[PDB]
Amino acid sequence: HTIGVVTTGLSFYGPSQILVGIERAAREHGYSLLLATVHEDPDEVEEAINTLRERRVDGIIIVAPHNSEPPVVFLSAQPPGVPTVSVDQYAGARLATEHLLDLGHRRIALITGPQDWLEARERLQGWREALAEAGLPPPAVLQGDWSAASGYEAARQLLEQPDFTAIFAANDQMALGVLRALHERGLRVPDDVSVVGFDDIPESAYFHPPLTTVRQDFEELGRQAVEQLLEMIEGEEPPPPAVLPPELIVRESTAPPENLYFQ
Amino acid sequence: SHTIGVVTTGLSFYGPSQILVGIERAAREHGYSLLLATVHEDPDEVEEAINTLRERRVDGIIIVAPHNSEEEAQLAQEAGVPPVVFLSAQDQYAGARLATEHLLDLGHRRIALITGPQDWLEARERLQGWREALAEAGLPPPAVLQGDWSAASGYEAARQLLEQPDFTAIFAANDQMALGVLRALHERGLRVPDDVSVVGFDDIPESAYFHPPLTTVRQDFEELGRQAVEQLLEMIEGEEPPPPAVLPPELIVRESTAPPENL
Repeated sequence: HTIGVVTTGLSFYGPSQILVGIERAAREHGYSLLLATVHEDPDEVEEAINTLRERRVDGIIIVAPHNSEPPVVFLSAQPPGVPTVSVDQYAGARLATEHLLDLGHRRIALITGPQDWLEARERLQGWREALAEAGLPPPAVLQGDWSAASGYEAARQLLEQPDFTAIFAANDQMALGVLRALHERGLRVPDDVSVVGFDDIPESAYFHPPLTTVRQDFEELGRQAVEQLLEMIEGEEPPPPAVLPPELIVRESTAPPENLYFQ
Repeated sequence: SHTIGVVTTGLSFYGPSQILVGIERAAREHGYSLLLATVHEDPDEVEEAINTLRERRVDGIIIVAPHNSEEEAQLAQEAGVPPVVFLSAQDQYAGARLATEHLLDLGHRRIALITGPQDWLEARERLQGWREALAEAGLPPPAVLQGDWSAASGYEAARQLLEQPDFTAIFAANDQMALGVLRALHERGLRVPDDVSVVGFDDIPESAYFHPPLTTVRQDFEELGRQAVEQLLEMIEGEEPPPPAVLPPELIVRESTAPPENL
């Protein structure tokens, strides 16, 4: 029949790749997708679940962030009573900051998304604590809204006091903006400044230069959400809260801060 | 009931995503929910996408271009159960014509075209539009290759075109493909716009943060979606649609085009 999917705006490409993964596994089981989008209001998520239930939906998947206060499967970390399938956002942000630390970077600036995002502090903690174990004082942290515009605006703000050799952006779109700012001011990536992103949206392998980023397996995430929801539909206990490991994809946007041999 | 079905290209592609944003907003504001019928690789899926929306007793079907020009989309509109509204931007491709006139007025004579999948009638009609426009201007036929709207196919099509590097301008049917075009050229050591001019289509928010910033055709995708909902609702409830406020297509000139280096 139909699966209802609650998501943010389609301008966020990570979540958009989750919709592609949901659709592929749902189509494989004869299920259509019923789309409902929300915008920051926490009661919009609850109201969306109502409307989908009014429309005789067999199951609901919540891609949008919502701290939880037909069967339902959330795609973020919720209480253990709520069925979840999520990606370790803390681990992802550690692998990225530790990768930059391993290459010799010490001043790694962080550009996060909105801080109301439940796991945006889980990204901040992975970055801050990685610099903790390395015994380093925290560099600049700036705010974006998952858009390339804010990534560009955050990077030119960091460029006002250029005391950084790497930028970790909380998603690929913001990272694209970061690259734009650095290429405009004539700084080379990765020779002058390394950039690391989050999500592995298909476009990030074709940025200039190909972006090193933390891959959330959106396709597997959408697959596991449909599989858990389908078992609950056909009568089964909710499978345990599942957490997917993020992978760091190293491409061309990252290098040691200076040349290791010829300085 | 209280559900609108949409035959659409996949959410992986950001042109059709922007259109779906307007559809979902306008349908929710009128009490309807968006049910998805995604066409992936072949226009033969348009018939099956219509019957899948009919199987869920949807009140009305929106068929987004280029799927509306397919024969089984005309038949469903003639059947009228459930009512069917086409979404398209109606010479015939004024947006593309702006790209053509932009490249010609710069002096470009040898154009390379990276189109969408040629299986659709609109894609072949768009290709003929370029051919007729180039012939009327006294230009040789363009070099033509087929993408699949993804940045990968944009990158791969450009590399095959570069095996015959006689062109000075490339038009990419969407901005994602143009992103792969830029990377392929920068790998081959070609400068944009100095060696090769690149133009895209759809004004995706990331366009201004490509390297170089990408000249592109902006179409009012969101309003086109709202207008499709208000027209389908005239067929369902008899509700009078508001006055049409769709802005015409607009070429967004940036930094990706320049006169040909030849002369």
